[PDB]
Amino acid sequence: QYNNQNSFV
Ligand SMILES: C[As](C)(=O)[O-]
Ligand code: NA
Repeated sequence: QYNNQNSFV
């Protein structure tokens, strides 16, 4: 299973 959560703020 693959999860990549990115946040740029
Ligand atoms: C190798 As996969 C994208 O089925 O977790
Ligand atoms: Na997988």
